[PDB]
Amino acid sequence: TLEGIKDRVLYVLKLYDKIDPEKLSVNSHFMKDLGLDSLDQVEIIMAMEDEFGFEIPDIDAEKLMCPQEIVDYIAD
Amino acid sequence: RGEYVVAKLDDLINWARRSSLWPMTFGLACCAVEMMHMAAPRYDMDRFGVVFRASPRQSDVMIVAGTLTNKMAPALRKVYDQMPEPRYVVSMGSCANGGGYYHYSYSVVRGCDRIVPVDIYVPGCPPTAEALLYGILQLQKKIKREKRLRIWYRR
Amino acid sequence: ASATRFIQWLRNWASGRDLQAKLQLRYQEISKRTQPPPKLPVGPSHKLSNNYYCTRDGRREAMPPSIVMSSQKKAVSPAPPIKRWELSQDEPYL
Amino acid sequence: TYKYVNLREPSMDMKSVTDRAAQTLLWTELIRGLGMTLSYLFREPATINYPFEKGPLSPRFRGEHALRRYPSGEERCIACKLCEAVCPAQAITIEAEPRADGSRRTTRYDIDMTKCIYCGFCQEACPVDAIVEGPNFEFSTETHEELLYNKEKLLNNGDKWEAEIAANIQADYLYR
Amino acid sequence: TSVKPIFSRDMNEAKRRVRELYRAWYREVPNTVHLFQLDISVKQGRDKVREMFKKNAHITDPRVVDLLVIKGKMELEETIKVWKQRTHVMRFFHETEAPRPKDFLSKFYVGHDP
Amino acid sequence: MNLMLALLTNFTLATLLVIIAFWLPQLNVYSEKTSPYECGFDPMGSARLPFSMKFFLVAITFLLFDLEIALLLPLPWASQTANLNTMLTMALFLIILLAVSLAYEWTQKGLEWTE
Amino acid sequence: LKKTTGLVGLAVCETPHERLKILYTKILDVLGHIPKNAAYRKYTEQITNEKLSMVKAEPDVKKLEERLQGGQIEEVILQAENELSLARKMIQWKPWEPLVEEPPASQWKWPI
Amino acid sequence: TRPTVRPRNDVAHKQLSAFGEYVAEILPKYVQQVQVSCFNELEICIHPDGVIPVLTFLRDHSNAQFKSLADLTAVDIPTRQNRFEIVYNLLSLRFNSRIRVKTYTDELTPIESSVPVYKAANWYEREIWDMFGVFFANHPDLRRILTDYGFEGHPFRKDFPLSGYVELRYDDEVKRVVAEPVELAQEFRKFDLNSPWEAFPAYRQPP
Ligand SMILES: CCCCCCCCCCCCCCCCCC(=O)OC[C@H](COP(=O)(O)OCCN)OC(=O)CCCCCCCCCCCCCCCCC
Ligand code: SF4
Ligand code: SF4
Ligand code: SF4
Repeated sequence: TLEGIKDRVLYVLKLYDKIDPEKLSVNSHFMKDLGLDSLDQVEIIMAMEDEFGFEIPDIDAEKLMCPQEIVDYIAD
Repeated sequence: RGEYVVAKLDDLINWARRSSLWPMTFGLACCAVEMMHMAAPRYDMDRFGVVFRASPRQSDVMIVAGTLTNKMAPALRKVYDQMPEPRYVVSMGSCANGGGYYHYSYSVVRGCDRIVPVDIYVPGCPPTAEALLYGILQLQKKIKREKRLRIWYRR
Repeated sequence: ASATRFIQWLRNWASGRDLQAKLQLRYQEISKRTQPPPKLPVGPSHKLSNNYYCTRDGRREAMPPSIVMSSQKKAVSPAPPIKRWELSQDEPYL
Repeated sequence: TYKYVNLREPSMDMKSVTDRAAQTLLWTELIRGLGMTLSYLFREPATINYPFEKGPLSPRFRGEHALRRYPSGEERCIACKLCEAVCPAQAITIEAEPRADGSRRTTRYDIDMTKCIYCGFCQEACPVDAIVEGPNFEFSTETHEELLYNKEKLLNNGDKWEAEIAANIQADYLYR
Repeated sequence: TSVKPIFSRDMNEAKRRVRELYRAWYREVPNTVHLFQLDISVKQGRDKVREMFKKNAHITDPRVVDLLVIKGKMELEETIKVWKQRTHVMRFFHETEAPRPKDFLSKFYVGHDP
Repeated sequence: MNLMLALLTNFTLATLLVIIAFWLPQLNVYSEKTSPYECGFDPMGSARLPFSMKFFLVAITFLLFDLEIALLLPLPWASQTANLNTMLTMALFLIILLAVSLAYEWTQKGLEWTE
Repeated sequence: LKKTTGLVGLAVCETPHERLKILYTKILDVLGHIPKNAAYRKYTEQITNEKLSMVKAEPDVKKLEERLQGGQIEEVILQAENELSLARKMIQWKPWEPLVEEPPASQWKWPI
Repeated sequence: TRPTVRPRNDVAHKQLSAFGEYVAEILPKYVQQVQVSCFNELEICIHPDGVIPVLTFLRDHSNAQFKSLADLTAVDIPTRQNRFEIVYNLLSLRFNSRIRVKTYTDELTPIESSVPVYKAANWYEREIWDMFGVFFANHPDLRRILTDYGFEGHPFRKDFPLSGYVELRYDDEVKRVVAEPVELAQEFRKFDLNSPWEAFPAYRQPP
């Protein structure tokens, strides 16, 4: 359910306190938009692993820098 | 007279406690060998009512017989804390007393009184079995001087 | 040493040994605690002549290791093979 | 030469097989072990009646430290610091200066008895028999601080124990 | 400048190992707080984990990074198997240590240490 | 009534001694004292975790053999019967079958503990 | 035949002469793949042939152990297995090649 | 005939020299130096790449048979660019002989684990890693073995202070043992003992 997949992914972002829900969009870049660094990205990816329930090997995770890229990856 | 009664009752409980001292089966290094010699036939600590028991729940005295390292320090504190009260500690030998010949070591606690309170300090490296037996008898006389019920009475 | 005859027989019989001849408690067979003074001997270097230290100086005879090969025919072993041990004639089997 | 501790072939004749059958069923080797502890029950025990009786020691015994004097009462110690240098545990601390007269004497002489290993190197190193380990081994204390001996405590030990100490040195000095 | 590697041929392989260790520590903090019965919260444990990774963020030598990851993994195995005790886990928090000043004047008053 | 009085007295005295033991001594309770014992280091996992039984087969056999003694206990009374031919046969029949089952479990390695 | 070798875990060999001929022969074949001038090949062929000559000359197992001077015959067989394993590993290691690298200037200078 | 002087054994010296070059002839790819001491001990100095080939050869070769690893340890020499020297002491029961094999490494270069050759090496290599920080590759289980859990540093390094950086005590406020920066009521007294006169001319180094 691609629509819901976006719904759940953005649900996680809103909780990650360092991410201000005011400035977030499905196309924001974690580095140059929210101001997070690498280990924040690792924490964000680990949240999506919990919420969806499947492994994201480090090779795949280090490309997911936008919420949409996570949405697209989730589909696959 | 309450004063007379509590005075006598201290004698009773003090006599019972010093006459039935059960040390924890606890030894660390060299000095534990002299402790074994104090249990041996020549001195026979058991003839004083001093009986080794392994469980801290059933022990009254911790004889710290040997070097206390930093790695062993939490374990020694754990088994001391698990002793029911009243409980006493005898520090045996230079290592336990103040670090001894590993005093300047990076891995050695410089005296077991940094970790537990100590009632009697027995000097030597190692103290002879008789020197330890003298230390145990000195602890007995210390217990004989306790004034728990007299102090309770006057509170 | 003070045990009565009957107890001596009882404990000798029980252990199967003659215990009285090899008592584990010490009595008068041990040395006196006051002894005559010693007069200890002297070593071989106690001489008034022919005793120059340079001729008996062990430390100064130690040499740096001999370099066999530096990175600057019959096969051998480190030593001959060890001779096989022999059974004790004293008591080969315990 | 070597020997075998456990390399036996047991006999298979009827007598030997029955002797082992009786042993298994009648516990003969277990009864033999009871006899040996029974024989100890009737032996005189090795316990001594401490503190009324004491374990034997020799003149060489290494016990509590003491600082000695000459017969005139002058201190033997000359603050040479050889004992401090050799001490394996670094348990000795010394300071010295010229006394009010011209004498070379210590102003500090400490032994941390909780650092000391009672090895006796200090009395071996001393050239004037000033520092000795005495025969006393019954000086356990209730506090740690009581085992940090300063010069006053050690001089008192020598004055307290000299009568025994001098006799012990007299018995052993020809072995030194 | 040719040397024998430990695990990583270059810094990009090394950072992959660093990220993996961070995940293992991140997942472990909730269990460590539970097993050892710590009075800190999971956020505090994870903040401390993050702090320890950031003190080394300036390394550029893959062999040095490989060793820090190696040591970090032994550190983690000690915690998971409860070879550590509560005292060892709490040594990371320096609770009994008083705060040493960092400004000049405070150092000047207390003593001579720079 | 004698028996119930004896049982009541025995367990009452035991309960009284426990009550004295808990109310007479001076208590000093804190977390580290009452923590579980395991030789100085904190236990690894709970003590309620499963503990493998390697003699599980012997324990089940104990059930079947324990009922045999219930069947054999009446034998002293059974020896008073006039019909001694029948009882002796049946008494021996039961014991032999008990012996047979032991032999069967022994030979099949039921008495050896699992690894 | 002996009842035991006396060493725990070392079983008695029924046919020690046959086993020793097979193992030494295998060693020699493996050595044939090492370069001719490699010292390991030259020395190991030399000692392996010497033992093989003793195995053929002496049929008595007690007397053979006396010649080989290497313990029980079962210890000799085990050693031949060890050598055969070593020869196979030496082919892949190739330690007859020149020194891989000189040490730093004073790596082995003691005292400093 | 000199009561105080240790006698020489030139037979053993000769035998060890011959074997030392025998090993150098068979393992030229690795052996960097062979020496025999005046008290008759043979040392083989090898390139670290040759730890497994050299130890395997000494164990398995029919003229070696060093079946026992007596000791495995490290020495720290800070003045060397490869500060750590790894020392293997082996014993051959068959030939009643001992041999020492030595190699080198630094703080960042791994040494191959010799557990495949000697299972005795498992704990010896953990001790070297623990006390010196030398990493052994392909070790089945490399972790501290002697130092306290979570201990930081490698105490046997020459630049590690004798008393370390932290000490322990029990703190009543937190009800646990705590670690704190080390303070000594009496500082260890450094002694300068070396005499300024040369003792052994035989070991003098060129100026
Ligand atoms: C005419 C027709 C008549 C018909 C009847 C005739 C039959 C008579 C002969 C029958 C045999 C009599 C003995 C039977 C008793 C049981 C014997 C027994 O089972 O002992 C053997 C047992 C096994 O041990 P083990 O040798 O290791 O194993 C054997 C092979 N698996 O080993 C053991 O049990 C050892 C036990 C170890 C613990 C012993 C500790 C105490 C020892 C001292 C006890 C002394 C006994 C005192 C008894 C007090 C009496 C109230
Ligand atoms: S005090 Fe002496 S005898 Fe006792 S443990 Fe320490 S070194 Fe060993
Ligand atoms: S006995 Fe040994 S450790 Fe003690 S003060 Fe003398 S030299 Fe130092
Ligand atoms: S006690 Fe003896 S060795 Fe020590 S300083 Fe005095 S004279 Fe010198």
